Amino acid sequence: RTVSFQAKESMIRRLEVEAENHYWLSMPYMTAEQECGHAAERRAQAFEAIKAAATSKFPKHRYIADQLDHLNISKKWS
Amino acid sequence: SSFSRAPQQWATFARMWYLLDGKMQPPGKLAVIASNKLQGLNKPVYHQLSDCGDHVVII
Amino acid sequence: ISRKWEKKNKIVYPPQLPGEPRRPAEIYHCRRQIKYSKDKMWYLAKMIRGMSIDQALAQLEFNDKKGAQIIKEVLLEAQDMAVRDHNVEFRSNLHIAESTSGRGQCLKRIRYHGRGRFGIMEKVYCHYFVKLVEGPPPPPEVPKTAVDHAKDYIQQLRSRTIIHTL
Amino acid sequence: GADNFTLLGKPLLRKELVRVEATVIEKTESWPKINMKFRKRKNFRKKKIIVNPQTILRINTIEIAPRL
Amino acid sequence: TYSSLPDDYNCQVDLALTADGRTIVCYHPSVDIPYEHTKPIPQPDETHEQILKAKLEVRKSKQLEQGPMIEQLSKVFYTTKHRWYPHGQYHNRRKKLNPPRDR
Amino acid sequence: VKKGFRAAFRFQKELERWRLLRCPPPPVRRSEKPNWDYHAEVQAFGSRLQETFSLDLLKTAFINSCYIKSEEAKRQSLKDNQELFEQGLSFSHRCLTQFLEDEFPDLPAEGTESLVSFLTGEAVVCHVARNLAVEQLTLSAEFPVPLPVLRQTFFAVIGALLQSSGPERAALFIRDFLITQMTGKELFEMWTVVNPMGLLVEELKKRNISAPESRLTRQSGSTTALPLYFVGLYCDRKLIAEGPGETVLVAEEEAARVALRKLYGFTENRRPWDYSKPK
Amino acid sequence: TDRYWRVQEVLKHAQHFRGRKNRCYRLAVRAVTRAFVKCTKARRLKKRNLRTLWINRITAASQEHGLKYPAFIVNLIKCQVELNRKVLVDLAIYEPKTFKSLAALAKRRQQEGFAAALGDGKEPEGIFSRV
Amino acid sequence: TGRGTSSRFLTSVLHNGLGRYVQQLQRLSLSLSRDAPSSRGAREFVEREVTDFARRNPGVVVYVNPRPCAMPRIVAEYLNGAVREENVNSKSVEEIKSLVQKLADQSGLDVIRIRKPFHTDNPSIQGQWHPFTNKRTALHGLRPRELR
RNA sequence: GUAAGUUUAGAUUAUAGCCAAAAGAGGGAGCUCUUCUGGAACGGAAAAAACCUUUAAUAGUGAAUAAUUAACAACA
Repeated sequence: RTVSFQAKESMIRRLEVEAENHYWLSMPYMTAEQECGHAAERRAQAFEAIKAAATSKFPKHRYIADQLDHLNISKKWS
Repeated sequence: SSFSRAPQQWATFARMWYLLDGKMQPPGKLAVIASNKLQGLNKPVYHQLSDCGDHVVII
Repeated sequence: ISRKWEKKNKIVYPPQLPGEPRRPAEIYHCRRQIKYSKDKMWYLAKMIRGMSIDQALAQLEFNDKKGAQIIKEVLLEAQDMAVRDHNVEFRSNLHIAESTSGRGQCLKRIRYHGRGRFGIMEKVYCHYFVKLVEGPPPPPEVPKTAVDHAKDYIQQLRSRTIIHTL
Repeated sequence: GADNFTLLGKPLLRKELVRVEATVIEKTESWPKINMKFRKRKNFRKKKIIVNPQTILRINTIEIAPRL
Repeated sequence: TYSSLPDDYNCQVDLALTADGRTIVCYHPSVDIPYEHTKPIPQPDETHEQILKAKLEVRKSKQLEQGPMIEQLSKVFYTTKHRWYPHGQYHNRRKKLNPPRDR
Repeated sequence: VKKGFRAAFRFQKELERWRLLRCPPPPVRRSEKPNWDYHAEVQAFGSRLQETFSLDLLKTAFINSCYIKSEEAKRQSLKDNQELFEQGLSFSHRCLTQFLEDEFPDLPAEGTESLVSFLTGEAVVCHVARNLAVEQLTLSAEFPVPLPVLRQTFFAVIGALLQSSGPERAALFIRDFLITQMTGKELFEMWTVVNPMGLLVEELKKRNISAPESRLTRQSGSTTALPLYFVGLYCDRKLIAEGPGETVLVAEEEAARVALRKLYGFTENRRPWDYSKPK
Repeated sequence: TDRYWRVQEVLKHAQHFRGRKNRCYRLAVRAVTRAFVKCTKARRLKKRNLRTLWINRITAASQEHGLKYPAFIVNLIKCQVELNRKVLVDLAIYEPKTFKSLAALAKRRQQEGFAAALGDGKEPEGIFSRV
Repeated sequence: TGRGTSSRFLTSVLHNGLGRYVQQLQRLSLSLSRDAPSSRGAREFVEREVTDFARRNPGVVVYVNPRPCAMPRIVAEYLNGAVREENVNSKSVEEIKSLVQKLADQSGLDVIRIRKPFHTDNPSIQGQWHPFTNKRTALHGLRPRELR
């Protein structure tokens, strides 16, 4: 199956774009030491909310109004 | 513009006659052009169901 | 069983107003129980459709099928009541507007065979329906000429409307 | 567009040059549209209707001025 | 000769950017055909209906048979004979009685 | 035998639906049918139109001569709308003619008469009135209301409207509701013009213009059974109007029709009439 | 007791069918569902087909003026014209004079585009190529 | 279904909005029952929202007939002659209020597929294209191949 | 970067693929196996469960794009 000209150009473009990705990934703004602990505070806070939400399950309350409201079904013109 | 409805329809939907010379001309290139003229594809309002084909004369 | 064909003869129209043409007479006659196949009888009915009373009667007199004799008898009975009860002045002024046959209640029997086989025997019965309109048969249709066909084709082309356009 | 001349925006004309007004005539919905996804053993009760809303507008006036 | 398209067939096209440059203005006055480039009405001194009747002439065996009639009709309109053949009652009744017409 | 009353009742409704389709009921006016209040409808009718009507005058306009006879016939076993009818018809003729003249001063008086007659035609008036529910509000002894009686009330209501709201409001009503019907109506559609070539020459001589010399600008399929001919009318060797036709006579006739529209300023691209004016 | 109405529900959609299919509930039900799916499928392709028709008419109109379809669209884009394909067909049909003027603009931009390519970019932008 | 269903083109009743907008709905009829669970929502609607609608739209004739009735029903009549009936059986006040508002906005025009969403009486301004358009003429109107 | 995880108690159902593509082992074609990876268009490769582009599904007479059966005799 001979390769169409259009296909070859498309593959070249993908490689060229990936090459640009390589370059922009070649200049890490922050060194390894700086990265350590930079987001520690945020991560700790986020997990605390996760734990609070996870452990908040419980059965729901029951109200008198629900039973009493059913009697309103008999409302009619005076 | 400003023409009556029926005459305007008649003119727009009218069929045209074309003349083609085949002397020292490749039929394949002529056939491609002939198909365009015969089917009516040479009109801006060409439609598949409008029967807008045109007469083609080849000599 | 349904007998609506007879009821069609019992229909009474309202009194005709002074500004109304004389209503043509319509007579419906049928024979409900005939020991004859409806399919075979239909052939006779189809041919006689649209013919005059006299022409249909003349053809029936020289027909070889048993059903044809029945049809003529049915036609004569309808004609007799038409003059007797529907105030028909001229006997000859009648034509066959409608003629058709229907299925009738049959009888079921077993068909024996000499070699121990059996078959399904049926005694076929049929109904026959005819409507007679006073007056001569309508004139026959005239086929369209080439000129008429061309004019309609041009008219059809003009009547065309543009499809899927602003 | 005019009888012998036209104006083309780049890609739009200035608000001063052209003012167009129309009026709302009716608020309506769309006649039912049938939607049925393909699946083995389709069944007849797997049907949904679409009656999305609609509205009608009537053009009233088109105004232009010599503000070139 | 600023216009890039010939102005001699449909209308004169005058293309001009506005002074602000926000708009493109096209002036299209129509052009009439020159008198010298038109033909006069036929000097020699018949309705199309008569011509149509003459085209479908009845010559042989008085009115011709259906096949020849279709062939004569087909020749005049450059159509196939298949188009002219009628259709049965089933489809004829199906035809819509009141087709909608807009513009 | 299937038991139950709901199923039997359901079939009765099925029978009724078939009966209705087989034998549609005879038409009857909403006035005879129940749940009809003439006073309420008239008040709603006036409010819906956003117009002020004198209830007494409006009732007289709706009242018809035929309606009175039925009441008198029933009485044996009341003011006509003629006076109001004349005012509306007479005023409408002047007002309708005024509309045509302002837009088309060049158009001859004869043409305006044809346009006015078409706009005041019984069918045109009947169509507007029926679509306006006026037939239900019309008082008559026969249903459907006869068209001439219906036309009488329509102009009769106009006369009552003039007294209640004055000519100004009625003129806007006429423009809003009647002049609207001319949209999409071509000049020769509303005005019957025979012998356009002679009429065109008659106008030109009045303007002191030479009669055009007909020429065949374009032609296609001349010898075919579907011929197209373009004929242009040349005045002083200058093309004034061109029309398409299947035959030279038709093309010449069509070309003349185009010139007549141009002569009277009835070009297809002409400025549309204005319903916007509140004044 | 409502089984008749259930059959009627299928029948109302199958009245226009032909043959024993229109009168057999076993066959009528199958056809009704297939028709509904076919209509649902047609919704997606219908829009695509309409776009194809608009492009074809533009190409025929453009070629009559001597302009190819890709050139006309590209030049219009370079002119900051954002008319849709459907409207482009409409202008040609009912505004031939305007379409010719539109063709000239596309042709003029094409001429400037050719000049820019020949210029190699050293030359300044054309008068009609200014953005 | 489209092959088995009718369709129409865009249209207006009598060019309603050209001069002034007219409400198509002309008459409303309401049937109610003093004691019926189905009419409970309608019962409250009359108490609270019926007056507001009447004041908002005083041009529509409203008929309210409380009567012994199995299923409450609403009948709406339009100027063009369209009449529509809606069952109020066991519907809430909010549902009823929305339905009436929708009925008022709706017109008597038939609700079927519309082939074209655009209606114009003058589609062409510069003239419709015909084959002779853009065809160059010749001196004396000479037809092709004419020796003259 | 991210939101689930461990333990305790109760409890079943599933426990048979298919094809493509890798790594091995029998072998010498091709097969026969064992191991890893991927798949189930309404687009494309001609029709095409298994390959390629594709995050769900809604109305619209809009728009930008992806894959995408085609390709351009020899002597110093």
